[PDB]
Amino acid sequence: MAHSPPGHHSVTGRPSVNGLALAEYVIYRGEQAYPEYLITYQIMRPE
Amino acid sequence: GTILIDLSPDDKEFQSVEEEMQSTVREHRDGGHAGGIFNRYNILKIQKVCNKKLWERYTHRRKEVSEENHNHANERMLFHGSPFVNAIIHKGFDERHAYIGGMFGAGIYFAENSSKSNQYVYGIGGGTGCPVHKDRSCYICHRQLLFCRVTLGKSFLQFSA
Ligand SMILES: O=c1cc(-c2ccc3c(c2)OCO3)oc2ccccc12
Ligand SMILES: [Zn+2]
Repeated sequence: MAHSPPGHHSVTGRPSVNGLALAEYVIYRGEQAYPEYLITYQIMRPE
Repeated sequence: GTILIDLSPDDKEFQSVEEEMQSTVREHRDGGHAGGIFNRYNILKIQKVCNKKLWERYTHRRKEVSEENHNHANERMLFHGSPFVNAIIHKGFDERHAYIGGMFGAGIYFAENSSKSNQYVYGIGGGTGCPVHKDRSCYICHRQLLFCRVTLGKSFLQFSA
């Protein structure tokens, strides 16, 4: 695993082309995330 | 030390997690190649993940970050999709869940769009799809995502395609 840019705790990938896309984020320490909910699902075939 | 607690579909907590899952689906530029073709999900179950030690590990680090960023952890709830979700809920996130060839370098990646995390449930690029049918767009096989509490702190802003 790499390090965050010096002076930062994470990276934010801000989409600047696909108008519909929301952000993606990267952390570089396992301890900066807690897996709160486990969601079980199926994707649905569109009509 | 992990226990899973099932939420009732009648619980408001179930309901607000379901809504965050359903409402953040979008179309993807790969036309559904990695993740499949869908506009919504059938939610089968939502479980709360409880582990004292992983929680205290998280809150200890969160305080550190907070104290380095004008008392602001900058905490979000974000989706994570992975073939390793069972290791993650039992032992926590670590470098073995890093995306070594990710566009922002080798760390652990999270998404605001549930449909984005959905693309990694069977691996990078969706791998070879579901174990049973080898179908990245399987409508039968049960999938699993995590909805996670993530401390961002001072976040480096990278504009990108
Ligand atoms: O949920 C995600 C999981 C992953 C992910 C990446 C590499 C992996 C992984 C998950 O498990 C196997 O190696 O990538 C993302 C990238 C952007 C937004 C969300 C994700
Ligand atoms: Zn399948």
